[PDB]
This record gives sequence, C-alpha cells and structure tokens, in this order.
Amino acid sequence: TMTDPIADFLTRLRNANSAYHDEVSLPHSKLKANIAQILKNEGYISDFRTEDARVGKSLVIQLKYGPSRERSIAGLRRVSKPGLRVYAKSTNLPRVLGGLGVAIISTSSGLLTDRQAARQGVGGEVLAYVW
Amino acid sequence: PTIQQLVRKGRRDKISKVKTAALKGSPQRRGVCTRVYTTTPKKPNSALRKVARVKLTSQVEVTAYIPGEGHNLQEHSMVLVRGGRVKDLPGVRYKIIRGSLDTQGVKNRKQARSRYGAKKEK
RNA sequence: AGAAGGGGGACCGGAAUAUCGUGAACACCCUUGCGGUGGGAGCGGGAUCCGGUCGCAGAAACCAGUGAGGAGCGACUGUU
RNA sequence: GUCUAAUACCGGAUAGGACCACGGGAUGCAUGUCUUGUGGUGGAAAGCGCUUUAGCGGUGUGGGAUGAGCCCGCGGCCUAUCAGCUUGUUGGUGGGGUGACGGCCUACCAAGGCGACGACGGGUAGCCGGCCUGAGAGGGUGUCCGGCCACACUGGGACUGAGAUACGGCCCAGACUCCUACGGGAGGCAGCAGUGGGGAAUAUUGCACAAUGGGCGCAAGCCUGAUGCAGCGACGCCGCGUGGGGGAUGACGGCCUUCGGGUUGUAAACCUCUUUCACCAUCGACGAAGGUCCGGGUUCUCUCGGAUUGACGGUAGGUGGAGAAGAAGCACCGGCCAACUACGUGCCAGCAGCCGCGGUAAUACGUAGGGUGCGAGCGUUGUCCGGAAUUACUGGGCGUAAAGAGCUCGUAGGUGGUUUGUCGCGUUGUUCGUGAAAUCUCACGGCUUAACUGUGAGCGUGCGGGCGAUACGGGCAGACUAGAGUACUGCAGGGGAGACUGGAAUUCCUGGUGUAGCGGUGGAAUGCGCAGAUAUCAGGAGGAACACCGGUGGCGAAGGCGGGUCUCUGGGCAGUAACUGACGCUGAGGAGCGAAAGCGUGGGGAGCGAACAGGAUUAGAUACCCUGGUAGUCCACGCCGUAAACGGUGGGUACUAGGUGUGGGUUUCCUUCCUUGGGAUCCGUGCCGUAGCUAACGCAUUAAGUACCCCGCCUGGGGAGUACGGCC
RNA sequence: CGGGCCUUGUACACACCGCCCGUCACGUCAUGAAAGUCGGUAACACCCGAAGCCAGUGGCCUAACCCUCGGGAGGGAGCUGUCGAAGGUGGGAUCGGCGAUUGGGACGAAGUCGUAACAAGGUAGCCGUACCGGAAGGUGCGGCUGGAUC
Ligand SMILES: [Mg+2]
Ligand SMILES: [Mg+2]
Ligand SMILES: [Mg+2]
Ligand SMILES: [Mg+2]
Ligand SMILES: [Mg+2]
Ligand SMILES: [Mg+2]
Ligand SMILES: [Mg+2]
Ligand SMILES: [Mg+2]
Ligand SMILES: [Mg+2]
Ligand SMILES: [Mg+2]
Ligand SMILES: [Mg+2]
Ligand SMILES: [Mg+2]
Ligand SMILES: [Mg+2]
Ligand SMILES: [Mg+2]
Ligand SMILES: [Mg+2]
Ligand SMILES: [Mg+2]
Ligand SMILES: [Mg+2]
Ligand SMILES: [Mg+2]
Ligand SMILES: [Mg+2]
Ligand SMILES: [Mg+2]
Ligand SMILES: [Mg+2]
Ligand SMILES: [Mg+2]
Ligand SMILES: [Mg+2]
Ligand SMILES: [Mg+2]
Ligand SMILES: [Mg+2]
Ligand SMILES: [Mg+2]
Ligand SMILES: [Mg+2]
Ligand SMILES: [Mg+2]
Ligand SMILES: [Mg+2]
Ligand SMILES: [Mg+2]
Ligand SMILES: [Mg+2]
Ligand SMILES: [Mg+2]
Ligand SMILES: [Mg+2]
Ligand SMILES: [Mg+2]
Ligand SMILES: [Mg+2]
Ligand SMILES: [Mg+2]
Ligand SMILES: [Mg+2]
Ligand SMILES: [Mg+2]
Ligand SMILES: [Mg+2]
Ligand SMILES: [Mg+2]
Ligand SMILES: [Mg+2]
Ligand SMILES: [Mg+2]
Ligand SMILES: [Mg+2]
Ligand SMILES: [Mg+2]
Ligand SMILES: [Mg+2]
Ligand SMILES: [Mg+2]
Ligand SMILES: [Mg+2]
Ligand SMILES: [Mg+2]
Ligand SMILES: [Mg+2]
Ligand SMILES: [Mg+2]
Ligand SMILES: [Mg+2]
Ligand SMILES: [Mg+2]
Ligand SMILES: [Mg+2]
Ligand SMILES: [Mg+2]
Ligand SMILES: [Mg+2]
Ligand SMILES: [Mg+2]
Ligand SMILES: [Mg+2]
Ligand SMILES: [Mg+2]
Ligand SMILES: [Mg+2]
Ligand SMILES: [Mg+2]
Ligand SMILES: [Mg+2]
Ligand SMILES: [Mg+2]
Ligand SMILES: [Mg+2]
Ligand SMILES: [Mg+2]
Ligand SMILES: [Mg+2]
Ligand SMILES: [Mg+2]
Ligand SMILES: [Mg+2]
Ligand SMILES: [Mg+2]
Ligand SMILES: [Mg+2]
Ligand SMILES: [Mg+2]
Ligand SMILES: [Mg+2]
Ligand SMILES: [Mg+2]
Ligand SMILES: [Mg+2]
Ligand SMILES: [Mg+2]
Ligand SMILES: [Mg+2]
Ligand SMILES: [Mg+2]
Ligand SMILES: [Mg+2]
Ligand SMILES: [Mg+2]
Ligand SMILES: [Mg+2]
Ligand SMILES: [Mg+2]
Ligand SMILES: [Mg+2]
Ligand SMILES: [Mg+2]
Ligand SMILES: [Mg+2]
Ligand SMILES: [Mg+2]
Ligand SMILES: [Mg+2]
Repeated sequence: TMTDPIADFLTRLRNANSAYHDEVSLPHSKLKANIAQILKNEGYISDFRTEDARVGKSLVIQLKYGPSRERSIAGLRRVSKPGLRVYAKSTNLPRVLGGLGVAIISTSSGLLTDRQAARQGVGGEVLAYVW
Repeated sequence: PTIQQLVRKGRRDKISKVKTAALKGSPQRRGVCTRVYTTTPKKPNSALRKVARVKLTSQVEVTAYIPGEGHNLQEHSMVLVRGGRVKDLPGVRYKIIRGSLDTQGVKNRKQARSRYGAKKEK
C-alpha cells in the first residue's frame, strides 16, 4: 500500500521534473508543506499553495525552470527510509555533492537544511538529498 | 535487498577452498618420496615430466614435480616439498625444493642459481 | 515387547484416635417409611515412607518365560 | 621414658559496635539504613632491649585506602542435514548453609521456567586493548607488551590462613619413571635454563642482585631464573660503510657486428685527497642528589667534607698511528612488469602465476654478454587482506546471462494514510563521570640521525546520571475519510459443483440390397473379405468429445473453464455516498489449491493409444510410416504435488507523452439531428510508440521507467538438484 | 551437379569434409552403497565404591575446669550411613576408518557402435511424466516457442 508519502512526494517531483511539468499536485500533509518550504527557500522550486480538496488538503507546487528548458533540480533521493531510518549527528552531517546540494534534516528545531543544522548545532533525521 | 531480509539472514561470504592441502599450514613439509617416475602432459605440450609420489609428514600422499634437469631420487629420499602447481599436469600440485636433505642442487646452474639449488663456485 | 537390561521384596515398630480407601451400629434432627441428612464403633483391604531386627539366603518350600543375532520355507490362527 | 620455655596453649575479671526485646530521632528503594536509650545476655591482648630522652610490640573498635567476591544491561563464532529442553528444573514458605543474596542445600506445597529474537544439541575456539590489510566499512588474526580468565601429569576433595586453579602444599584414585631388604616409598619444568621426541623451523644447563618491584627483620642485612642485563638465530625494523675528485689515446679483454664499428665505459690504468666502519694503542664512563661506615649534626634533618661500593664492562664513548687500504651479493628482463642481443638445445631438455614457449633461425629452455630492480639482502613457499562493487550497510543483482516459489491464503515478523494533545523510548543537544597504561595521529625533546623513548594535545565512535527539545520514528488518549471493508442499486461472464438431458460423428450388432474387393503407403506389405467385406439403407447398443457460435474475446489466484436445461454456489466491475473508521500491505515457517502423466479401489471402455506384435524402410531400425493393439485416456473416491506450472517478468501502492483496437459499467452535447455517433471517467485486455531504462534483444501507464514496503531467489561451469541424513 | 543475388534458421567460424551425444573397451583419480569389521566421543541406567565433606555411633585414650578426691565435666582415638571420582555391567545415541562386491562422476588417446542435438539437423526442439530400448534415444499424454504453416 501507500507507504512513506515523503518518498511518494519526492518521486512525484522527480517524474514531473523529468517530464517538464509546470506544476504538480498531491495530497497535503504538514511534513509535505514544510518540505516544500525548505525546497522554496533553498530555491529549487517556485511557489506552492493549497486547494480545498474534496477530502483533506491538496498541495500544489510549481516547478521553476531556467530561461531555457533546463531543470532547476538535477535529481533528488530519499535517504531516510521506512525500511531503514538514517540519523546523523550535527558533527557528522551528510554532504550532498560536496556542498552544492542540500539535505533536508529533521531536528527538534523543526525541519531545516544542512547549513542551518551545522551552524545551529543540532543534527538528527536526514529525510532526503535534493541537489 | 529489503534490509529486513539482510537482518533475518545476513550476507555470508562464499567458502574459500583451501588452495594447498596435505601440508596443513606448513610452508614446506618433508616426505619419504616413494615412486619417482615420468608422466606425460596434456593434449598440447607433449613431453615427459619428472614426478614423485610423496608420503608427506601430514600422513598423506601427494604428487610432486621435480624442477630442473636431473635428480638422484629413486624410492626413499627424504625430500622437502612446497607448493607450486604445474599447468600441464592434472595431479601435480607440489614441488620438491632442490637443494635439501637428499635432493642435491641441479648441476651446472649458473643462472638464478638459488632456485634449483646451487652454491656459487669454487 | 514380558524386547533387551536393571532395582525393590522378610519380620517388628512408628507414621496411624478419621493415614487412606471398603463396607456403615448406639444415640440426635425431618414430607411417617425395607425413608432421608449427618455420625463414626468395631470388621476387614491396600500402598507408601522412616526407623529397627534376623539369616548364607525374604519370589522364601511347591509353583514359576532363557535371552539375543543371521538365513531358508511357509504370511499368519488352524489341518494332516 | 624423663626434661624445658616463649608474642605457642588453656583458665579467668572488666570492655557496646554479638544478640533479643521494647522504644526514640533522622532519612526509602521493600525486604530495609545509621545514631542512640532502657533492660537481660556476651566475647580481647604480651611481652621483647637499651652507652641511661637506643626502641620494637599487642589487644578491643570507628572511618579511609587497596585488593576481592557476587549479580546484572549491552557486545562479541559456525551450524536446524540440531525443535522441544528443563523436576531442584520455575516459585514460595520454614529451616540449614555462606563472608554475602541466591535451589547454594534441604522438608513441604503449587506446577511453573526457557525457545524460532534459535532453547536443547553438534563442531570449533581462550578473550581483549590490540596486530595485519583496506580509502573506509569491512575481512583476517589475538604473536611481543599490557589487562582479564582458565589450567598446572590425568581426575576427584578438603586444610591452614585475611586471602587458595594453593605450578615448585596436603588427601585419594588413575597412568608413567625410579629405590626396596618386596613389607614398603619417592616424582610431576605449561619457573629459569637445558635434554630427548614431532616438525620446515625458533636459542645459553651465563653474570649480577648495580637499579627497580617484591618477601622477611628495629636495623644492618639475607632471598628474589621477578628484574636488570649479557650470548646465539639477518628472525624482523632502522642506520651506516665497503671510497672520492680528476682521469681518453674514450686503453687491453669480453660480447655483438651490416666487419666501417658499437657496448661494457670515467667504468678502468694512472694521479690526487680523506679515513665513517673494521686494526692496534690508550683514557674511560651516565645510569648512584644511591648503599653503608667512620668528621661535624639542637634530637627527627641536614650537609661543610673525607674512605669505600656497577653484572653490563676496560663496555659505550673521546684521542693518537697506518695506508683505498679488510669488506656484495640476490632476483629478474614476451604482457601484466622496469628491464635484449648472441650462441648451445630442437615437443627433447625444460620454463611458467596467468595465456602460452620450445617440432632448425627461441627477445619465453641452458650458457655468455648487456641491462633493470633491489641490496645485506635478494628470491621460492605457505598464510591473510587487497585488487574482488566476485556476499554489494557503505556497494550488486533475478524477462533472455545465475537468480520470481506453480498459485493463493495466512501465522510470527517487517512495514504502514490524514490530523489533535500528551510521554519523551528511539532520535537529538549540552555537561559530568567512565572509556587504564601502553598502541595510532599532531607538536616538540633526547639517545650521533633513524628505528626507540618521553611530555603536552586528539583517539578512546561506546556506556551511565542530570538538565533541554519534540521535527521525524515509537507508546498512549482521541479525531477524519481519502486506503481498506460493509450496505444498496445495477452489470458482464466457458468461474465452480450436482442432477437430468440433446444432436452430429466413430465403432459394434441385427437385418435389407449387393459383389470382389476393401484398407493403407512415398511405394508396399502385414491386415480385413469372398463363410458375403468395402459400399448403401433402416433399426439398435455404447462410450467419449461437445462442430457452427468461437474471436485477437470472456471468466478464474494459478492450474484451468463452453452442447443444453434446472438446482446450489464463488469472485469480479460500475454507480450512490448509507455505514465502520487504518481495521491496510506483505508474509519466514505453515496450510490449501494445483495441467498431464502416474498410483489405489470400484465402474466404464466408442475412438485414440505408451507397452507389445506383425509389416515396411534400412547396413541395422529396439524408430519415424502401416496394420492391429494392452495400460491409460472417461467416471466416483482417495493419493501424487510435478510441467517451457512461462509474461521464462512475486505482491501492494504512487507518479511519468500519447495513438489505436477490443471487453464490462457509469455519466454530459446536437435528444429525438436517434447515432445508438462525439466527449469524460472507472475497471480490464491487446498492438504501436515518447521520456526513461537495457549488454543488446527489447520494455515502455498491463514497465523491464521513476520510488517506497514485504517476501522468494542468485554469487563461475560441471560434479548436482546428485550423494548422505531427514520429512512426505 | 555446380554457381550467383535476396531473405530465413544455426549450438558452424578449421566455417557441414562443420559441430556434436551417449553407451561399450583402455588408463588415472576423487566419491557413493555394501554382509561385515576396527576405532573415537558424549551421555544415560544400574552395581561397586577410594579419599573427602556431611549426618549418626562411639566400651578403648585423655594435660587446661570442678570436685564429695570416689570421681565428674570438656575433648580424642576408633565404628556406620548419604553424596562421591575412578572402575564394572548394559542398551542405545553419535562421529569416523576399513570392507569382498557394486554404482555412478571427472579427466584422459590417434579405440568400438551408432548419429541424438545444432539447417525443417532429415520425425521441429524442449518441459513434466510414463513405458520401452545396446547406446545416444523412441513412443504415449499434457504443456511451451526458447519452432514452423495459412
Ligand atoms: Mg524382562
Ligand atoms: Mg509394616
Ligand atoms: Mg526401612
Ligand atoms: Mg547379615
Ligand atoms: Mg505355517
Ligand atoms: Mg497363538
Ligand atoms: Mg615446665
Ligand atoms: Mg588471658
Ligand atoms: Mg564480660
Ligand atoms: Mg613482630
Ligand atoms: Mg525437593
Ligand atoms: Mg525456602
Ligand atoms: Mg534462609
Ligand atoms: Mg584448543
Ligand atoms: Mg576496497
Ligand atoms: Mg594473552
Ligand atoms: Mg607465546
Ligand atoms: Mg608435561
Ligand atoms: Mg578460613
Ligand atoms: Mg616442582
Ligand atoms: Mg622453560
Ligand atoms: Mg626434526
Ligand atoms: Mg635486588
Ligand atoms: Mg635479550
Ligand atoms: Mg642484526
Ligand atoms: Mg635463516
Ligand atoms: Mg637499512
Ligand atoms: Mg677512532
Ligand atoms: Mg616491462
Ligand atoms: Mg636457435
Ligand atoms: Mg630465461
Ligand atoms: Mg604466492
Ligand atoms: Mg569485497
Ligand atoms: Mg586473491
Ligand atoms: Mg552482478
Ligand atoms: Mg524485481
Ligand atoms: Mg536463466
Ligand atoms: Mg510466477
Ligand atoms: Mg490479499
Ligand atoms: Mg498473505
Ligand atoms: Mg501480523
Ligand atoms: Mg507496528
Ligand atoms: Mg504514520
Ligand atoms: Mg631532536
Ligand atoms: Mg624526536
Ligand atoms: Mg608514543
Ligand atoms: Mg588509552
Ligand atoms: Mg473508498
Ligand atoms: Mg458456471
Ligand atoms: Mg447414430
Ligand atoms: Mg464393441
Ligand atoms: Mg451385413
Ligand atoms: Mg455396413
Ligand atoms: Mg464516524
Ligand atoms: Mg512459504
Ligand atoms: Mg491438493
Ligand atoms: Mg489424469
Ligand atoms: Mg486409476
Ligand atoms: Mg502400473
Ligand atoms: Mg480399474
Ligand atoms: Mg501405431
Ligand atoms: Mg515393429
Ligand atoms: Mg462428478
Ligand atoms: Mg520446479
Ligand atoms: Mg499454461
Ligand atoms: Mg522458475
Ligand atoms: Mg512491481
Ligand atoms: Mg487499459
Ligand atoms: Mg513499444
Ligand atoms: Mg534489465
Ligand atoms: Mg562451482
Ligand atoms: Mg532428489
Ligand atoms: Mg535418502
Ligand atoms: Mg548478378
Ligand atoms: Mg572406466
Ligand atoms: Mg561407505
Ligand atoms: Mg564412610
Ligand atoms: Mg571396495
Ligand atoms: Mg540427427
Ligand atoms: Mg529427436
Ligand atoms: Mg532420419
Ligand atoms: Mg530430429
Ligand atoms: Mg516426452
Ligand atoms: Mg517404442
Ligand atoms: Mg505432444
């Protein structure tokens, strides 16, 4: 069945980014909203917002592309898995593309990326690498 | 595959077969060296090869190659045998070191003169 | 298959007044009977445990399976 | 048999850290802990010497320090071809016993405890900081050092003492060697050596207690095979030499040669210079603000300052003398791999790791020359890691290369939609403590540098306590309908089972006709018929399969499923949103279903048809072809449990151009222009194709794409899906 | 009969005078089974049981105290039972060795019999199963295309 909507969301992102889709729609969960917030303020997508779905909430996000048809995301990868959870301390955080990409980190301070985790001093769950 | 599968049954390495036997962790081992004779190699490389049936001190029996030319080995020479397998012959997997108790060094050896057993000169 | 192979076995005492299980009387209670509730006397039975005692020997005499393994033939009980 | 003591032994008096009972006062974590009081009981000892302030003791106890005992969480091999292990076992009570809790032991009572997270069993093994390898994770290993454990000829047990595997203690049994006067006794090198024996293989029956640690004595002092050393083994690591600067007519010799020369080659001869190491001679240690004696010290202490004490050892080290003088070998040269020509040999000798070389011209065998790499080392073996992403966590795969279980259900387990609040177990932050020393890394310091050492800083990834957090995971208390399921209305279907039943056709029988062929083949023959066959007509018996519909289709989990009717019955799809509210997914084991063949029992048996037989073909023909033809094929009920059981593609879920068929629903527009056209949507089922993927073939919304969850499976080919064991 | 062009199938590439299967015969090696036989290991049941601890008995010995001076008190020697290693008996379990005889496997050589597969491999081939055959194989039933035909 439907396991790990985090990976479902990022796989929807991959498939539509590879298909050059302007926008994606999916179910809304607070974790998805915060992941889309991270993706925004790290600059991998354009605006996202929410519909009044028939049930629940519906999360739509827009995919930004360069002036020509170049992907603004070069890929992405779920790292924390429901079959294998991966945790990282603040001193041994993952380095995505040596730094040119980022990793979504879940911490007691909420969801926040590699730079905030390193210079704020707490590590924890590593949901995914976007780059 | 499905990491739960790995934790239920872990990765186990393939059995590494013992490359050398009859010596049981011994770099060399001596034998009474019965039945010296000459045998033929496989379908290519038709020649005649000097081999010996060695009763090793592991209380085993193996077939060994006599390197070099010439040997004084007949039936009961106390030989020292080490590894090394010849490609031509099927059952040969061991080699008597030349220059041991009752294996003299090969005569007229002036090149490489440590294999095959040889003092320099007089 | 009672496979095989082992162990215990006598007597006395104690446990033992209801030890236990069998059979169920005097005198008390209730639809009046070859009736019922309890009650436990004496009378027998069996088993165990502990202690002691005796002999060469406790199944005591009489009585009362030898067992195991491999073949052939016939399946078998039977019949001649 | 006499005789004699003691800090040996015994008897006493007093003494609280014994006890009991009753109580206080503090604290908890329950059995409980400490400080006390009252009362009644109790238990200890010792002396030894003196230059006349030489000194050694002892006993009762409170608290430290140290060592130890025990218990527990976590971690650390193979194996299910080990699934049932446990009776003092699990617990309790009263006891005993112990230093101490404790089935540690015992009487009684109950019948519990462990285990698929691997009990019990089998095999292997001392464990560790570490060491080897590797980029790391890992893999191998546990040798020096250090820590822990176990053992001491084999097996069993107690004693003293604070403290016992009591290696050089005791008791017994057993095995082995020795003495005996045969009654009896002694011994335990896995301590330091050393011997024999096994192996390929690892050493002196040395010195000192100089230092330190330890034992004892007020002390000097004695003991210490601990320890410091020393000898031997290139056994390993590091360091240093075996000359240097010039030196062409580029010398002789060697090798090759295209016969002009090249090469060894500044390498040599020669000149000139300096002696690291070895030689002789000599002085000569630090390790000792040390260990004792004698001057002075106010006594404890301290030196003015004098004697004497080092196994190493006349060793390390400094200086003088002499002259290149005493000092290089090993391996390899086809590719990996750095390094080539000649001669001798001619599938022979032989080489080799691999693939290959050598059969008359060998860069690959032997020798020579040259060269390369090293160098007191160089090679061979063996072992391990690496390369090997060839067990893949990092870091692999399963359509055809090895790999999807035949299919489904379901147990444990794994995993799990959206949302609210809480706990804070995981997770995460910080601090404290621990993570010994040594090892590894950084920085200095010294042994002449180095190896080696020391110091300071990291490492010690982990664990325990406290104080934070709640984003994610997890527990709890809830909520929602989106997943899942139910209800209702419809819908399609060879889904299944049972009973009855229909017609064609084949075969056989009865009769009618009718005569000489029929049958069969590539061609024949066997065979059938002339006793009336084949053919044809009518009737009848029986069995099996169900033409046309029929398809590329439908249904079923798969295997599979169609003549018709009736009876019973399963699933699926659509729509409403009525209901439940995550109840889901997968699924180790397990269970069920599972083509055909086959097996059992009982029926049935038309046709077909393994076997069989004949004929033919053929060299043969155990076949293909023909003629017959048994089992079987069919039925009922069991068993079997396998197939190219295939889409050679496990299940679930989400997303990612389209184009075109076909099957089952729903729904909107010309709606009565009927057209049963056009569009949307759900579920199938095919074809073609984009992105993407693929070794390619190809797959491609029904994925072999992009992802997640769970399971099954693979680790070169054979041996072999075999043997052995076990289950059926 | 030979040759050319296109397509198809191929396990051939020395290229069909290709490749290749299986018995049988010869040689070597590893290995299974086997009447039996030789060992090892760990238990278990019972018997006998040392020392030794523990639990009982104790006439023989007796220095520490009392005393009525007779003795007594307290202790010792000696004797029995429980447990107990070894040993003995027994039946099993389990791990090995050998074994007449026998079975397959692998590798070898220029052997013998065929030609089963690869082309439509000359009867398409394979899968399961059954039966048969010197041997590859053949045949039946069902299945697959990893074959064909319209
Ligand atoms: Mg009997
Ligand atoms: Mg009695
Ligand atoms: Mg008795
Ligand atoms: Mg008697
Ligand atoms: Mg009879
Ligand atoms: Mg009878
Ligand atoms: Mg006296
Ligand atoms: Mg006294
Ligand atoms: Mg007193
Ligand atoms: Mg003293
Ligand atoms: Mg008991
Ligand atoms: Mg108790
Ligand atoms: Mg107690
Ligand atoms: Mg061992
Ligand atoms: Mg690596
Ligand atoms: Mg050790
Ligand atoms: Mg050692
Ligand atoms: Mg010994
Ligand atoms: Mg004691
Ligand atoms: Mg000794
Ligand atoms: Mg020694
Ligand atoms: Mg030796
Ligand atoms: Mg000393
Ligand atoms: Mg030494
Ligand atoms: Mg040396
Ligand atoms: Mg050596
Ligand atoms: Mg060096
Ligand atoms: Mg000098
Ligand atoms: Mg090279
Ligand atoms: Mg030549
Ligand atoms: Mg050579
Ligand atoms: Mg090697
Ligand atoms: Mg690896
Ligand atoms: Mg290797
Ligand atoms: Mg692979
Ligand atoms: Mg897959
Ligand atoms: Mg395959
Ligand atoms: Mg399948
Ligand atoms: Mg299901
Ligand atoms: Mg399931
Ligand atoms: Mg479950
Ligand atoms: Mg769960
Ligand atoms: Mg969740
Ligand atoms: Mg320095
Ligand atoms: Mg330094
Ligand atoms: Mg250091
Ligand atoms: Mg440390
Ligand atoms: Mg729904
Ligand atoms: Mg039906
Ligand atoms: Mg008819
Ligand atoms: Mg008939
Ligand atoms: Mg007729
Ligand atoms: Mg007729
Ligand atoms: Mg509700
Ligand atoms: Mg299963
Ligand atoms: Mg079935
Ligand atoms: Mg059948
Ligand atoms: Mg049948
Ligand atoms: Mg049969
Ligand atoms: Mg029948
Ligand atoms: Mg036929
Ligand atoms: Mg025939
Ligand atoms: Mg039926
Ligand atoms: Mg199968
Ligand atoms: Mg099928
Ligand atoms: Mg398969
Ligand atoms: Mg899938
Ligand atoms: Mg479709
Ligand atoms: Mg396509
Ligand atoms: Mg693929
Ligand atoms: Mg293999
Ligand atoms: Mg089998
Ligand atoms: Mg079997
Ligand atoms: Mg032409
Ligand atoms: Mg043979
Ligand atoms: Mg055997
Ligand atoms: Mg006794
Ligand atoms: Mg034999
Ligand atoms: Mg053929
Ligand atoms: Mg064939
Ligand atoms: Mg033919
Ligand atoms: Mg054929
Ligand atoms: Mg077949
Ligand atoms: Mg046949
Ligand atoms: Mg067929």
